[PDB]
Amino acid sequence: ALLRSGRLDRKIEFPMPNEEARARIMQIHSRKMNVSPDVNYEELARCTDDFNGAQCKAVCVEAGMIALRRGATELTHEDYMEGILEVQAKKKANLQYYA
Amino acid sequence: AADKQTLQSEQPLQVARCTKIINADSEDPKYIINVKQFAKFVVDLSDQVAPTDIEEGMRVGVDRNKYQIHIPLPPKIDPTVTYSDVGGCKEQIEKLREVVETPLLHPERFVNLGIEPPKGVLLFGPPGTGKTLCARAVANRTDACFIRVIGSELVQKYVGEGARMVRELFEMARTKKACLIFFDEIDAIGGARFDDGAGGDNEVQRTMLELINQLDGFDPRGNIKVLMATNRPDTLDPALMRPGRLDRKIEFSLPDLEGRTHIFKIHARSMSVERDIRFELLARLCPNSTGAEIRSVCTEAGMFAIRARRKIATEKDFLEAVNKVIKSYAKFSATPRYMTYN
Amino acid sequence: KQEEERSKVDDLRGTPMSVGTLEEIIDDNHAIVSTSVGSEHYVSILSFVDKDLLEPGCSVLLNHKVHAVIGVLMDDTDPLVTVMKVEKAPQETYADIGGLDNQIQEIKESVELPLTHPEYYEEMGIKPPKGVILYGPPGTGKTLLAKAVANQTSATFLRVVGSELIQKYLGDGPKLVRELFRVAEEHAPSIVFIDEIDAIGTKRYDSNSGGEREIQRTMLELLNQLDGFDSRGDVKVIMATNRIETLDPALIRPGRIDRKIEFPLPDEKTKKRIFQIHTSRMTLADDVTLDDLIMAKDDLSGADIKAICTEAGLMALRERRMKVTNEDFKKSKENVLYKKQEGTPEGLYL
Ligand SMILES: Nc1ncnc2c1ncn2[C@@H]1O[C@H](COP(=O)(O)OP(=O)(O)OP(O)(O)=S)[C@@H](O)[C@H]1O
Ligand SMILES: Nc1ncnc2c1ncn2[C@@H]1O[C@H](COP(=O)(O)OP(=O)(O)OP(O)(O)=S)[C@@H](O)[C@H]1O
Repeated sequence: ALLRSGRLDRKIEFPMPNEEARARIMQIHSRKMNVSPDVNYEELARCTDDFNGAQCKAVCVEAGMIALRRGATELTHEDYMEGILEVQAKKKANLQYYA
Repeated sequence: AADKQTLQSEQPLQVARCTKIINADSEDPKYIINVKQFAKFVVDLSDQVAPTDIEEGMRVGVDRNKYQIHIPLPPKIDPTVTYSDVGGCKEQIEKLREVVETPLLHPERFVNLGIEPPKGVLLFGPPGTGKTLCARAVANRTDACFIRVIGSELVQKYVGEGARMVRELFEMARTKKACLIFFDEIDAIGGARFDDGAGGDNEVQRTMLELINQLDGFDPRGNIKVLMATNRPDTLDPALMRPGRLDRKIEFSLPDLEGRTHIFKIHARSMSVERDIRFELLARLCPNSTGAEIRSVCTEAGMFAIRARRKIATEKDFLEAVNKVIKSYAKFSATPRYMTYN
Repeated sequence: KQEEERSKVDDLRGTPMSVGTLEEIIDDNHAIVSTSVGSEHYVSILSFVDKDLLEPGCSVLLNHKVHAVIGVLMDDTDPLVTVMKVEKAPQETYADIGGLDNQIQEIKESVELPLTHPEYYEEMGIKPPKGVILYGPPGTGKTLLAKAVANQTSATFLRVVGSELIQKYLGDGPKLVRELFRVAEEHAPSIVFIDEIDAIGTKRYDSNSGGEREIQRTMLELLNQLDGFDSRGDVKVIMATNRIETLDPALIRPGRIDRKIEFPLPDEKTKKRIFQIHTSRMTLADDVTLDDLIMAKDDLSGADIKAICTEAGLMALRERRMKVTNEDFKKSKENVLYKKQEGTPEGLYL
């Protein structure tokens, strides 16, 4: 009863950001920051597998923060990758019995 | 009768009923008053006052015969508001170092790289874990300054009185440089805009709007940093989850083992024990506990050190202290008393 | 002379005079007065009475027509202060050792020894216990041990019942909290005792205003007064209950109340002494064995033992017999406990 056809007319699903949408929104977060041009967005977004837009934002702000650690002058490709190697937010494991 | 004659001259000079202000219209003064008990009213002023300072959250002078506005003041005021061991939790003070120290040291890494300075933190962790210590351990390096504010201190029964103390804290903040107000219990302060047709807990609501206004936006902060403490990032606002305000979320929980050994160091050095004892055995005896409960353990070893006349605490004092707290005061005494194990 | 100045002060007054509760200093001698119902003109004060006897926000003498402040209030003898201010150090420290002996030592070296010798915290840097909730099953000794520390003392003892604070007037109970802690402040080093504050939580009345919005305010005044500010120092306060369910945990937390002390209903090894001492001052046919009564009731309090050891003598002296038969003990215990059901179960361990 919450949908039927006059409650909410349309049923609009949203695509998981395929490859280039991740690169696009990750560049949108890196619009106002100093980005050296040694960045290949397709490489970055393509080695991101199963990232939603939450993690798009998380990866680009972690690329800011990891580059904010050592006092670099701008962002760095390996800092983008370690935003990605912020474990794809998949944790932990102990691991114990999996040998 | 030291002034009795003048008292027989103030009998023709008497005005100004209490009458707290609800709100106003626009384009004009046109204020709105409840008196106390009777009713509501949409008021207008007497002419010889300042229509500026009849703002919302105030109780003005009001005539008996015309209910016209006379001089306010704040008639609801003042009783309204009640580091060598830097190193507790480890990965936390460094992110604390980041979000506090790095804007307060250099606009070099931030503005030149094209980011905004991170100005606020959402602390989260169980209580008794040292939010207060890390909060105040910021204040060794800034200058010396700190103020502490519990959230439910603002539970006072007048409209905008909490918003008036938000005014007070933000206009004490800018008086001083490199200062630290601390926030805690920020759920009753309000993060969720719960509403239906009731009109209840609204001083919290308008106080929270005043908080968003004076916090960030409209002359930002400068040399003022304020930590906010909670058990949840769950009951907050997406207007301070506005992504440039409180963006770090420093994490901590129960300490590991060695943290508890460090707190054993801390609350061993600041009282009368003997310097020949160990603590790692006691650290094994505390699988889940808090440093506040380590304070309870040290004061209980002090209680045993009161029982016998002891100023040099043995290992046995802390042994029987932990045995007191975690097994003979966890509830009564008798979760043990079986072998089956050893 | 003085008579004309006094008469002119008396005729500054207008003979129907009134009383209202204040909030705040208005430093330049013009004031403003709530009543009970709070209608608040910018009033004066009759400037020969002392304005500066009093802290902010307390009752004074007012007028009905120009509402002005006239005189200081009378130090109103409410029925509390005669009970709150404990007159004599009464009796009953220990007529009979052997009732608890566990937390007698605890209440000693936690209430007497920090207070009566406040020089051990010099050596070891420890704070005193401010509040300790002594609690347990009903009829144990909590009130008894309260009186025990009340006589065996060197501090001005205070004794408070939790239903003393419950009056139907508006703001009455918070004022009683104010005068209560004035009594707790202005004697000496003092040992305040509070009793029956588990009979305040799920409790509503008919001689009352809006129920959940009445003693929330009173207990909140207790909150803001007891272990708030107004520096603690050395003021001993003990609160006691039977149950813990209706307790707001805002007062149970540390800072406000440190130590939590139960009381076990005692073992048979001390039941023999408590039954003996409750039977120590009567005549009794000594062939009868209390060990039946001692072993029988599995969760006896001492009010049980009190009513048994007295009511068996009452059943014997009911028909004027000095000494008691064992079936008078039967009648006594089966009066005292409604359905004395401790046999099987069990009964059949066995
Ligand atoms: N990680 C820690 N390192 C050192 N001391 C600690 C630590 N955790 C707790 N303590 C000690 O235990 C106390 C904990 O009580 P407080 O921090 O004063 O109150 P609190 O409950 O921690 O405040 P909240 O609830 O976290 S906002 C500290 O003041 C220290 O004395
Ligand atoms: N000297 C003593 N030593 C130990 N116990 C005693 C002594 N004198 C009396 N008692 C016991 O202590 C009990 C005291 O009863 P109370 O604690 O006053 O009962 P109570 O008042 O119902 O407690 P409540 O329900 O919390 S008000 C008596 O019933 C005695 O059995």
